[PDB]
Order: sequence, then C-alpha cells, then structure tokens
Amino acid sequence: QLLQDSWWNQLKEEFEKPYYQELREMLKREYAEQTIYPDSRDIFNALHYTSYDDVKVVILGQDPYHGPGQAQGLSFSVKPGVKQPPSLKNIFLELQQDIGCSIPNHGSLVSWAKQGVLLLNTVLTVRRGQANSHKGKGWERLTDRIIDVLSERERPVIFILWGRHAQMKKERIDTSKHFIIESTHPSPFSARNGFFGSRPFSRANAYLEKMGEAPIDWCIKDL
Amino acid sequence: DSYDVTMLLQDDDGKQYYEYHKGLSLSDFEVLYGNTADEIIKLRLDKV
Amino acid sequence: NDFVDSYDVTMLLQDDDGKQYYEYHKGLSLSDFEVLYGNTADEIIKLRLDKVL
Ligand SMILES: [Cl-]
Repeated sequence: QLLQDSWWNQLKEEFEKPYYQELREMLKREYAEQTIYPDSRDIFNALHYTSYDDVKVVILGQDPYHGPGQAQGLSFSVKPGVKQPPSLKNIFLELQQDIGCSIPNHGSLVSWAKQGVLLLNTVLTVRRGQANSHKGKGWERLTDRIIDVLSERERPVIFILWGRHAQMKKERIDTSKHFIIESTHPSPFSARNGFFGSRPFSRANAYLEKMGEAPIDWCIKDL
Repeated sequence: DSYDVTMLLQDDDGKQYYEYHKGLSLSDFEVLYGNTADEIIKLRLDKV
Repeated sequence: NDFVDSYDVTMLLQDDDGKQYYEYHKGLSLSDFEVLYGNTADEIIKLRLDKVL
C-alpha cells in the first residue's frame, strides 16, 4: 500500500496494472543512474497532504520542476529557500490583487495542501534539466484515473485549470456536479491575456461558501 | 509541432550555463519559460 | 535606462503559404519580448533572444 486509505480505496487497482509496474521499474533504474525530481520519497506528496475525502480544490500542473532543490511532489510549489520561478511569482501577484495577501519570502504551498488544495501534476517525475522527459511513460494514465475518481466523488470538487493542457482535462470532469475555474496560464507569455484579473482564489472560496464549506486561507506566511 | 529549446542562464553567483530541452511543443515551451528561475541570457527555439 | 537591460530578437518565420522570412527586433525589454511572442501569428521556425551587454 503506497497511499493513505481514502486514496488507496479508489486507486489500488491502478497500481496492480502492468503499466504501473513498468513505470516503477523504469524509475528504480533512473533514480539509481541519474538525477530525477522530485526526490523519490516525495512523488505522491500531493495525495499524502490532501486525502481524497479532504479535497476541496484541485490545481492541475504538468510536470515537476526540473532544477535542484525545486520540486516537492506538488504542482507549482517550490521548497522553501529557493528562488520562485516566474509563473509562481505571477500566481502570488494575482493572489495579492485578488485576496490581498502580501508576497511571501518563499514559494512553498504546503499550507494550501493542508487545507484541501490538491496540487496535482499530471506527470510526477522528470530528469534534471530536461523538461517533459518523463512524458508518456505511464504517469498520465495514473493521473487521468485520479481525475476520474475525483469526478466520481459525490461531494463537489472545484477544479482550477490554468492553460491549454490543464483545460484538456475538462472532458474527464462531470460538470453536472463539479465547478471549473479556467484561464490562460500564469507563464509570463500568457498571464496578461486572462490569468491576471481572473480572481480564481476568491471565486473558489465563493463556491465553497455556497456549499457550506470553510474557505481556504490562501495567504502564505513568511518563514 | 516539436521544438528543441536551448537556454544560456546565469545563476545568483554569476556563473553562466547552458540547458538543453528536447522535443517540446510550443505549449510545453511556454510552461518551461515560466519554470525557469535563473536570469535568461540567451534563448533559442528551433523547430525539429 | 541604467537600471534595465535590453534584448535583441531574431525570428525565422514561415507564412501560411510556406515562404520563410526573417524578422529582426532590437532594444526590447523582457516584457516586450513576451508580448512580441504572443503577437507572432506566423509559424516559428527559429527564434533567438539575446541579452545585450
Ligand atoms: Cl494559456
């Protein structure tokens, strides 16, 4: 058993399948032979921090950061102590305009995860310095199933889908129950084309309040 | 549809170094640019 | 501006009918480059961004 009960009860069948065994064997070799991010112990951190029952909001990313000291097994977040990359800075700028939060002295979003924000990347590992190097190795099959089981959940989920790749997952999500907040990506190429001014954080909280759920405290505190 | 991306980056100590990414879509490139934390000195995009 | 850097941008572009042509841009800020990228409709064959010392 690789995950806590509420996730394992939804996903255990996937981990038994040939594609996962093949992926696991590839990763055992690559972690031993080269530099893979995030650290192997951190691969499932988004699910460790945010149980299936506790999910309130999902923020979908693509693959992990590919530089030393960055990836935590969470979409967008970085370990405390490293520079915040440009997209993450833009996330904090929007958060500041939307909610009012000051810009933090680190880029770790663990606080969000602990409050029910599932920081799910669709690909969970990457080779150092080589973006998208673990594309098509099996992760997308598993993370599609994670999206499926969230879509199947009775209690509504709020999905925040930034950019074109994240928006492609709309087809997997049952919008008769779930909520979608979508915009252009926070990358500097696209942030000023819709992401800025989209107010995703207050919008998410407004959906939560309508459902009688406690809102997220989005502001990140300095370390 | 597929691109190689080369960047010359400069770290906080002033060291310049190349990164080489291969077989990215333009969408992947746009995300990569937003995931690049050090100062960009040169950037090259080449269609494969 | 003594506190800001500029960049040169060269692109080899291909039009809808297949003709390839160069475009040269000089003295852009980083933000200008990002806006230019978004405003480029023709297909990118090559793109070069160079910080000016
Ligand atoms: Cl976008």
